Amino acid sequence: KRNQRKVLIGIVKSTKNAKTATVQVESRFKHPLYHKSVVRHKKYQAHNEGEVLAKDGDKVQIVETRPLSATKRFRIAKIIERA
Amino acid sequence: FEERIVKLKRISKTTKGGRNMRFSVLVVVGNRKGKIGYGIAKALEVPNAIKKAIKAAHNSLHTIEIHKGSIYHEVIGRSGASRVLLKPAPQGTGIIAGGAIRAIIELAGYSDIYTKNLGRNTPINMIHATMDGILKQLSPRRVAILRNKNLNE
Amino acid sequence: ITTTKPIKAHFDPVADLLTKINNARKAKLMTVTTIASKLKIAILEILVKEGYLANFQVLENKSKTKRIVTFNLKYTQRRIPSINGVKQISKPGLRIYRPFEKLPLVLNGLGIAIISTSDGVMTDKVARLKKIGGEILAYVW
Amino acid sequence: MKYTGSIFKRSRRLGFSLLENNKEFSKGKKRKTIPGQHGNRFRSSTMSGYAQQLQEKQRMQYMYGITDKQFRRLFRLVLKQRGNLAVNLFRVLESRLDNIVYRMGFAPTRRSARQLVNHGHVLLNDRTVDTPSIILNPGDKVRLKAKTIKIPIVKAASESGVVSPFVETNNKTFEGTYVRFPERSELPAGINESYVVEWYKRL
Amino acid sequence: ATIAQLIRKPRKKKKVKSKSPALHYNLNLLNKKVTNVYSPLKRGVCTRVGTMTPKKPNSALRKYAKVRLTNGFEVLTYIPGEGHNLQEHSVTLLRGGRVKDLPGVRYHIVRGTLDTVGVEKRRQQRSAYGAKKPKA
Amino acid sequence: RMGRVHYPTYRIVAVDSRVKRDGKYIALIGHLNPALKENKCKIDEAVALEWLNKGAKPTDTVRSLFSQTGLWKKFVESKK
RNA sequence: CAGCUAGUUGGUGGGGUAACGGCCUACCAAGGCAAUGACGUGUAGCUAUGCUGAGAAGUAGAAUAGCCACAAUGGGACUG
RNA sequence: AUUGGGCGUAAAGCAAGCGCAGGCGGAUUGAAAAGUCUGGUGUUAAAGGCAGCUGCUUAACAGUUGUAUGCAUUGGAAAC
RNA sequence: CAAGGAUAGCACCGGUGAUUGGAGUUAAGUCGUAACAAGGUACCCCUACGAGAACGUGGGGGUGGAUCA
RNA sequence: AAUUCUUCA
Repeated sequence: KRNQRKVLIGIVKSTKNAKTATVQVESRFKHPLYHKSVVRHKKYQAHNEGEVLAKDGDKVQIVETRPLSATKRFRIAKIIERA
Repeated sequence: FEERIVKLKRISKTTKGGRNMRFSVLVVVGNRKGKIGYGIAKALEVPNAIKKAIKAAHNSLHTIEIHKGSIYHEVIGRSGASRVLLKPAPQGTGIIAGGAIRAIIELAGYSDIYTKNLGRNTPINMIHATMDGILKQLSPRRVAILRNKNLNE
Repeated sequence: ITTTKPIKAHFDPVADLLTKINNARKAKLMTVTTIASKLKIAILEILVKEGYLANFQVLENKSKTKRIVTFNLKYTQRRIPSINGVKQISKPGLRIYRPFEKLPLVLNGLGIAIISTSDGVMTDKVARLKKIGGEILAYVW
Repeated sequence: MKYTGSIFKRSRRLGFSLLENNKEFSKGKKRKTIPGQHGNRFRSSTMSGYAQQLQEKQRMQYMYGITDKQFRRLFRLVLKQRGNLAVNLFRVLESRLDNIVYRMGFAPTRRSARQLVNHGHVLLNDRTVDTPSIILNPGDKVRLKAKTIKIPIVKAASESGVVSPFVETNNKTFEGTYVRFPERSELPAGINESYVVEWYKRL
Repeated sequence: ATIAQLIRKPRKKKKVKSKSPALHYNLNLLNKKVTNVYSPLKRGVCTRVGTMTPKKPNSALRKYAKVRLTNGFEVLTYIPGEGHNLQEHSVTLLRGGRVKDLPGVRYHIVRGTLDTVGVEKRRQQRSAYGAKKPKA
Repeated sequence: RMGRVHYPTYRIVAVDSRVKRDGKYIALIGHLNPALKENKCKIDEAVALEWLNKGAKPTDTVRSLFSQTGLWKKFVESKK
């Protein structure tokens, strides 16, 4: 690909289904009502190519690619090892 | 001295038989050049009450200087649960305040200043809030003396 | 030298410093003691170096872990405080941040405002010279 | 309105004359009170900022013959740019065609000049105009369509009319120019600038 | 007020009701529903004409009308001015406002341009509560 | 074009022909307020040539404006 | 308004589209969304903006113009 | 009520307690850059809001010139 | 594939609905006088019973109570 | 045991 480097660091939760992993991403910003710093979590289901593996408990990176299925728009490139 | 008067009340104490109608007056006095004061009095007739108020206002004067014609910082008059906010104004735009406070700050000798009342609209406590707000301020020469600096830089 | 009295932090040295200095000014006291951090020594230095305080000593013990600090208040004879009030802006319950262009002046800019920049805690206008922003910790007048 | 039609009715109540003193000087009985059934002392009943502010507004906008929305437009115009509001306002209120023609000595009354300008008997920089609305900037010449030479009102005005300091003109050639801005002390000082300006908080 | 609660519990505005609920609704014939366009005034037909005494501080003998509008709502209204020209189901046009002598009445009557004509002999303030100016 | 009645002011703009008049456009070229034909049209003189070289066809009235200012001569010889 | 969800989430062969794709299909699967508010209901074309306000913003989405949807209502397809 | 309020007697402290989740949170040290600071690049249609200028007998207006604000991307430092 | 058509049964939201429950507001309307003082039986709160009502009484609690103390 | 005192300022 050529698109911008999507920085979507987050704790991948489960690869309960084959060649598919669900990762939650945490985003911090300023709430536009009281200027309080607030975070939200959002889920994303991504495809694992197979040459690189993502496991449970990791904090991995996600990039954009062509749509493979319904609500699966992304693929994984880098996997931070376990702890 | 200009000796302008502000809102007057109609009060009466109660005894056996009718009521003792004896209203009170409040007044502000100033030379429009730096010396100002205020007073409150009561009497049976208008001229006597006015004269007593003028006396009690004029004996109890206090001094305040003029910085370029306005105040250079913000003050919050806080007395008797009646706030009033004062914010600095440019070299000149025209006086903006409430009527009673308009008289108070015009008779002091200021050109223009940002004024807005908060809370109650009772003139006497409003004047007192203006007083303690304008008095408890401090000068750049004051901080120059107390801080280890000759001139404020 | 042998403070002899047990002390402890409040919840955060930032609020504790202002509360203790305000209480000392109100009660016309000389010094107080408070838990010391590198942020504490930095803030004390950058506030005293502008004539708003006096000598402050950081006090540690035989070990390298227990540190406190006590500061002398700025005063003039007849006991008129040089400090005319403090109000902390950044709170543990509410973070506040301000860019360079919107750093407010101290009631005309005549006073001193302490801004925690990305590289050094240091006052308002001399930070406006370097345009480096940060968070505002306290208004002192 | 463009013209009320009565001039004494307000100089009576407002207490000051339209001109120096010649209008309300004497015509059988000199009076300086309010007209109607109320010849009586009224000076200690409604004295306050609003009352005299309105009185000064009314005095000013009958001195200059302008209505209230016209002057609101003028105040909006002068509020746009920098400058002391009182000075600019007092300078622009004098910058009307009729009042300049009055000050030049070409008319014995401002209202006659206002009628004549709308009647198209005056040239604005070698061009005609029937709208007394433009503000006169320095460096502009005026002539009165010299066909007007036979008009009795204009020769009567030019006979011994009061020549204003801030304006220059020749009456034997009916040709004039507006050279300099007005000073505070060179104009009728009966208007309190601070009081009239402070009346306006709506804009 | 602790801000950690305000994020979890946003503040709410009061936004008190209007001075006139009846003058807002309109009614069509399309299996009618209820809609509001904040109508300044509405046409109606009277059904009741009578009189009623005011509350405690004063005393008089006013006149009221029970008018059904283009909507299903029926509402009381006040008749202003001298005289009376309501004759038991004549079309009328309402106007907003409020009265204090008659509780439960908040509507005046535009008097002058309908089957009801505003009385003469009224020349001061004759535009409001209409009355044709006599020629002189 | 947009302006006052009895006094039009047509801005010359290169835009696709499938959008309505005076609608959304891409780049601004110039303006014409009709009170003279000697010096009343002014263009950036660079973006117009860029548009004409990247594929465009001038509007019917725009040819005169291009001819008045003397731009056609460098145009055609640029093409061939 | 505490459950919603059954081509719903995922895999492989194939078809189809301007293309990715449950868009469809054969089989295998058992998932997916939800208190950081889905689902249900109520009202609403969105935006630049207009008014007010010092501002954070309250409010109307006039006219105008950008985008979306509709053409008696509900459907279907050809032409290009 | 973020800039901008209170809960002794004026409306308001749940009867009290145990506490999951959430939020807040002592000191040293390195790293990280998620926020936070910040150079550059791209973009935020036009008109209109605003500031100058030109013309319609002049304001109304029309035109022209410039004008903030948010967002992405990229490079730098690490007080909290 | 299928717009629609017919059938039957669930879910949601209204309009009206004999008769009735109470509610608010009204020039001087009828019964008693509960409370404000020790309101003449201290009041108030919770609860249960009872009376045409004002409310009375029983149990628990407070002074937001009076004087003698 | 021990009660009521018509609206209007």
